[PDB]
Amino acid sequence: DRGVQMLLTTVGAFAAFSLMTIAVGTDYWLYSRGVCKTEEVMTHSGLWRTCCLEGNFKGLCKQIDHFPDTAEYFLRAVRASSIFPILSVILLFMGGLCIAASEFYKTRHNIILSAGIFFVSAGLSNIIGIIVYISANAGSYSYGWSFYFGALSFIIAEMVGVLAVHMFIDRHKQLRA
Amino acid sequence: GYCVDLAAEIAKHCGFKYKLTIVGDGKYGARDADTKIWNGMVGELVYGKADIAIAPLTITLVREEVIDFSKPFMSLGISIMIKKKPGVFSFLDP
Amino acid sequence: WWYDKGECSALSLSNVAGVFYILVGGLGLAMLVALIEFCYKSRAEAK
Amino acid sequence: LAYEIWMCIVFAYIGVSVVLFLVSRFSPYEWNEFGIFNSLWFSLGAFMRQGCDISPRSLSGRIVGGVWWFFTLIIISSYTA
Amino acid sequence: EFGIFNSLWFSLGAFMRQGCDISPRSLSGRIVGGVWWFFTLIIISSYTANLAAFLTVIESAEDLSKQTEIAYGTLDSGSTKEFFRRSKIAVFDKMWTYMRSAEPSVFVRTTAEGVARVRKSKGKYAYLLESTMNEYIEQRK
Repeated sequence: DRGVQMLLTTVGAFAAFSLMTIAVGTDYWLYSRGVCKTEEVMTHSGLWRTCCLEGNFKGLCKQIDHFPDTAEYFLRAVRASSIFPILSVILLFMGGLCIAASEFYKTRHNIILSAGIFFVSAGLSNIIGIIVYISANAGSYSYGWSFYFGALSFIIAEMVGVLAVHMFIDRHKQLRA
Repeated sequence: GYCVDLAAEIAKHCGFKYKLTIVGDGKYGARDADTKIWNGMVGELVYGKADIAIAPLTITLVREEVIDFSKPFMSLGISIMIKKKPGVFSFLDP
Repeated sequence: WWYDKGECSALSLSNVAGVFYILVGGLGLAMLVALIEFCYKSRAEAK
Repeated sequence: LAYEIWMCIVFAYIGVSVVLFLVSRFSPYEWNEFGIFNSLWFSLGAFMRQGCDISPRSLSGRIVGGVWWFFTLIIISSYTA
Repeated sequence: EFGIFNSLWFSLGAFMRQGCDISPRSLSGRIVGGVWWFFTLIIISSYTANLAAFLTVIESAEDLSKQTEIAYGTLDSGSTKEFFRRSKIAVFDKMWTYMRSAEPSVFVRTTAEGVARVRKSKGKYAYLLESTMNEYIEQRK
């Protein structure tokens, strides 16, 4: 059906933006036995702050030090600066603006394609982010609800992109008709 | 340490008394043929800054020419000391 | 004084990360090539 | 293969399918039997080293297909080895 | 039919063992296709078989002269230094020249200094010293 598609794409964009933003913000990405603010104890680590739980001083959070071959330095940099998750959030934001601006300037029917490209690219950025995060960590543990929020943001973003391109195709089909 | 124990038995065998002293220069020793100066343990003993060396001091030709060593109490040899991950594109290695 | 001082299978993502990097990079190059062709065709329209 | 590799294989499958669909159907000047459903089928089949029944014909689609082919070769060879 | 673009696609697809959408129909085309198929079989089988090993992964005085990236030193006025200075063996004389010419002075001023300089050079600095100290160090953290 139609008209619902615009609402579904709008809702999805907001959901993806919120999920990815929360994920980048929160710190329940990894449950590991690390060292709290400076023994061993479970530590909910995130993109920026590793924090202590179930400890003599649980609740103490410390900025993660991402440095103690050039490839190792470059990966450590790309992971220290969560450039890929952040780029994902920025792209999702730009996509949201494009979807919103669709209601205005509706005659162009060419900004909605931009929205789709932004959403799909956000997804690709999310994937690279997950790959670098996992790789860096590798150089027992578990993943927390933040990591899975990031993943869900990727899935919803890709679906929203597909819907956007679908409606761009429909608009040009109507125009050519 | 090991030489502190040895020096204890060196004093026992000699009967004399000893005061354990370190070398400030912190070197086993050698001589500058230009300054005619001795460094470290040999510098200390050649100059009289001490009188005896029950320590990990090494006998060698240059220092014997200017000071008196004892009978070697252990042998040694020169040796070398050194500092004791999949590539991104390791999939091309086969 | 010498011996008594004695004091001395699955595949990980790190092994195959390069292939993931290449995949995503390729997807990007493809999207770029497509958009460039689309823009060229848009301008090509005989005004 | 480790749990993470499986998770990222699924994510990449979705991504490759979406990009193949976008790159093949977005241009109005093309209006390719590569809708989203067909794109997902092409990708799944390529990963399982089975037949295709359709192959991208455009330059961009072929780029996507080539990289998915290379990815599949390395990952499945590694699974078997 | 096989134009240059379609022919590049046919070949790439054959190498990645990912099947085809077209295949040569003429005698000459089929000869070319056959040899490319055989080449692909031998090379891909060999890649997979050797990917059955690459699956995740200097110790002499001659080796030391061989390695010039590593800079190696001895105690500045030490029996190792004096043995290098007054040497008559070729290898030790070459090492004495390298010590005297490896600038800045590879020499340290205490044995523990040379040890820590090696332990703080990531294998870009080496120490030439008596065997007893090495045996004690290698046996101790």
